[PDB]
Amino acid sequence: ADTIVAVELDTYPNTDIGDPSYPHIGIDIKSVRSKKTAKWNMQNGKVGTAHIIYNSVDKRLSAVVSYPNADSATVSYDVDLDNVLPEWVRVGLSASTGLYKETNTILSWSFTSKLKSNSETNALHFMFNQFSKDQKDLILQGDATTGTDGNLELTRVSSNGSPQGSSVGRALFYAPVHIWESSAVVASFEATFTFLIKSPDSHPADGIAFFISNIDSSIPSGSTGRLLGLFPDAN
Amino acid sequence: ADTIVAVELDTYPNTDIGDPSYPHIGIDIKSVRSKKTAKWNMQNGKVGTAHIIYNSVDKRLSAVVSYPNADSATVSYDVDLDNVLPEWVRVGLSASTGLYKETNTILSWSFTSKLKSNSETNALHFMFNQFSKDQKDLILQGDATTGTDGNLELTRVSSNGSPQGSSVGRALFYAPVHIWESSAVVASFEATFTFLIKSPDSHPADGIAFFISNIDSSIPSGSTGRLLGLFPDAN
Amino acid sequence: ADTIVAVELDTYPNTDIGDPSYPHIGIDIKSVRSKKTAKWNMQNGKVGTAHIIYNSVDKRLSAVVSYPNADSATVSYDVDLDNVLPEWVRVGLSASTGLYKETNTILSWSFTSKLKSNSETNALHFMFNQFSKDQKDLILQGDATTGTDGNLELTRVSSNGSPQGSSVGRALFYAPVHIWESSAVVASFEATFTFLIKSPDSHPADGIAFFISNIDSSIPSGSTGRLLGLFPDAN
Amino acid sequence: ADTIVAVELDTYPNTDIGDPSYPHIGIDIKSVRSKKTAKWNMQNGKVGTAHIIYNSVDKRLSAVVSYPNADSATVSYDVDLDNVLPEWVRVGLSASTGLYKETNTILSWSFTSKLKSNSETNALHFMFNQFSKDQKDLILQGDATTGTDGNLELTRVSSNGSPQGSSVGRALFYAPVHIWESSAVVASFEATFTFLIKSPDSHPADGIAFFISNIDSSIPSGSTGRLLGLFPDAN
Ligand SMILES: [Ca+2]
Ligand SMILES: [Ca+2]
Ligand SMILES: [Ca+2]
Ligand SMILES: [Ca+2]
Ligand SMILES: [Mn+2]
Ligand SMILES: [Mn+2]
Ligand SMILES: [Mn+2]
Ligand SMILES: [Mn+2]
Repeated sequence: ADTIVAVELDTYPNTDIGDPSYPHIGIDIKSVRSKKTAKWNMQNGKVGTAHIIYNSVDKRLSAVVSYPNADSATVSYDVDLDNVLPEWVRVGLSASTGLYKETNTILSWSFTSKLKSNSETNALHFMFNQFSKDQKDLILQGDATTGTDGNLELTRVSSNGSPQGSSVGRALFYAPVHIWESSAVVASFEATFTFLIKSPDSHPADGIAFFISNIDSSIPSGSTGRLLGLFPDAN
Repeated sequence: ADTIVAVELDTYPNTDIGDPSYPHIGIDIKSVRSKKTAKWNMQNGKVGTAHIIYNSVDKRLSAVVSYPNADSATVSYDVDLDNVLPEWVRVGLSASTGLYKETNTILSWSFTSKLKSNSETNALHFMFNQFSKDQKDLILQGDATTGTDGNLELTRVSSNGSPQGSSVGRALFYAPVHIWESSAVVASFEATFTFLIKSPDSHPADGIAFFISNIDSSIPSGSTGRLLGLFPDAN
Repeated sequence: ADTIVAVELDTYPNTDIGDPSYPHIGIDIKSVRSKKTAKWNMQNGKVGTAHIIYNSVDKRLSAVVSYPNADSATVSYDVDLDNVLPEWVRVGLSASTGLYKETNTILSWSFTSKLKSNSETNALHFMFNQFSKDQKDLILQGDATTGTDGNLELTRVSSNGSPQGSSVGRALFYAPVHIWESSAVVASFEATFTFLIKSPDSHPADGIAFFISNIDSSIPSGSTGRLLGLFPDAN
Repeated sequence: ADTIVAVELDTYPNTDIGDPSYPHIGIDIKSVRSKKTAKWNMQNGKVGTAHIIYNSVDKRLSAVVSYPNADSATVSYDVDLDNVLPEWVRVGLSASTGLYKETNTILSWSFTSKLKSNSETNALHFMFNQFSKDQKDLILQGDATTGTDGNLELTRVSSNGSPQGSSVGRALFYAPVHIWESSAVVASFEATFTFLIKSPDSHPADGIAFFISNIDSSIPSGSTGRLLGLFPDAN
């Protein structure tokens, strides 16, 4: 199966797989059962921003999520990603719905990785502030589409703009990303994305994640709903 | 056949296909017969740097090449690249040898493209200061290799470091690049590369080019030597 | 007197100093009498974006201005800025009102300059997306203030948000900028700013400019109104 | 007195002020007595590179120093810089000599700071790869000079290139830097510098530091030698 490191914006509390009893941000290392969570005061129908940062010296994966006019939520976990992920990865966004539903709309996405050797810099940077119908530098999986209102819709939305249940979709950047190299003295990455989660319901589900995977990662069988398009089971 | 826009560092004067009688830098629009050239005081065995710049407002493709302690050469050509190239391209480096030969060593390569809409920025940036044996974000073609002394060797070099004749090789960045979009008010790109051209001979050949192509571009049949791995003939 | 190169967003047609009979974008080289203009379909009360680009190889100063959902305006002028400006400059935003008035609100401002030598890069980059009451890396002149609603108000606005007539203000980045150096083979810069020009009147005035000056530039005596805080007279 | 946070490359072991018995890298928070050190296998006459990173989420100041063909040294310290430094700072390089001496030559220096609000980015970036005789965007203090061989010489060097004892010099970037803002959800910075420490002696002294200070910081009285141009005493 795939190797997954993700930051989840988990909109629906599944208390039998260890979610707390509230919407939360979480760090997921090879399991949907977050190694660390924080309470997230999710706002239905508001555009929010998530930031993810890591470096190989500190070996600490950190995330912050906010909305305009509101306090942030943050979570951190000590993990050496060179012990979890392979040397070459792909980076992506995932989202799902289940019997409860929401839009999983991405308005922008940026990513920077840097490898500094002892010679000196290798870097990759992309920024999307709008998505075209045919966005050739993204690999879309499952129900993900680009170009509606210039956005990335990770899960299915109707003609009328209503979100659909039982949906899963992902978008990965086309180029592999180099996160370890034998002469690297510092490796770092940052990601940002802006999202709009809207639901007609009092109980939206299931969430959006930023993830890093093996380069050939695909949507696991039956990873709708609580598994966020990332994991085949709740182990 | 492929669509090619390139900047050539042409080490060998082929006067029957319009080269001037000296090493030169040139702008190549769909032909090895440069639309514009300038004299280049090429230095055998010295590391040099080339810079390429363009934007959609000015519609002028410009290049500068230099060595430390020496004067630069520069060439410019007015061309609307949205009339020559498709909306999605790949970017790359090419080099060849013929019956005359040289190393076509790349020590670093960087590229930045920006699309500014009326909404606002879409960007791609990569930087390579060293190349690994298995450089998964490059597409190598022909004789190109990575990882010898951490460099990109575009054409064949022997165990002893001697350049081989009748060689052609290219490297393209893995992700397609978006150089036109319908809401773009400004599109721009810049490229830089550092190169080491060495020959045991008084007459090195054939040269290195930075190029932009259709995304599915491949080395044309019989494009060794004067055709620089870019063109199928000298039309 | 100061040396000024500017891009003007000129909201009020002063036909006796050569303005065309409509709001316009213009390139100003040492004179309020633009060397080049283009028609600008200015939108009272809409946030717009201006982009300015130049490089020393092409020697062409270009600008684009747009609003969301609208066509752009663009202007270009061939000028070697190394023949007009000194080696060290400051960069800034200016605005004025006269007997006719408008807000001259800046919501964001970014600037990048690069000097590439034959050795290789020297760079400066700043980005402001919000302005604090005490913004220590800006030099405010005249009526300019920071921190109201997190914006830069270049000209006077009342408690109620009404723009005031006979006002002039500028903001310059604190650090001098190096735009020529003797070993530079390419020098370039880009600027972006987002602005909100609002007036209760059918005839707003006078405009906003992005400018480059001698480092010790100050507001000329009596440069309210048609002189945009840039020039002492209409020569 | 000034407020100082620094990363020291300490070439001379002063064991009575807590230095270990070897050249070392250290994190200095308001004291020359490092809060944390690591062994540094300093190489007389070799160009080396230092990297410094921090962010407000992790609150961990980390540094790495290396030379080509050698293993790195690294040091980290948990510190909330918003509790140590004011909201506006200057950033700089310092160096000293005493009765033992060395060159304190800077070949390049780069710095990036980012403030991400809940609205979204404020950024400053500079890069120097060469220094001119009159480098107007640096504040030079004490014996520091620019433009000899295009380098920054932090301490005195003779006509012949011999380093002088009893010397102290600093260079600060001209613009103040904003490292805390009330709406910032993430603040980060990175610095890089390349240095050449050369001595005719078996015992070079005293070292180079990257530092962050109050904006009006100056060289303390009698801060030659072991105090690195940073501190007035060894408290
Ligand atoms: Ca859940
Ligand atoms: Ca030729
Ligand atoms: Ca006017
Ligand atoms: Ca010491
Ligand atoms: Mn969860
Ligand atoms: Mn030619
Ligand atoms: Mn005008
Ligand atoms: Mn020490």
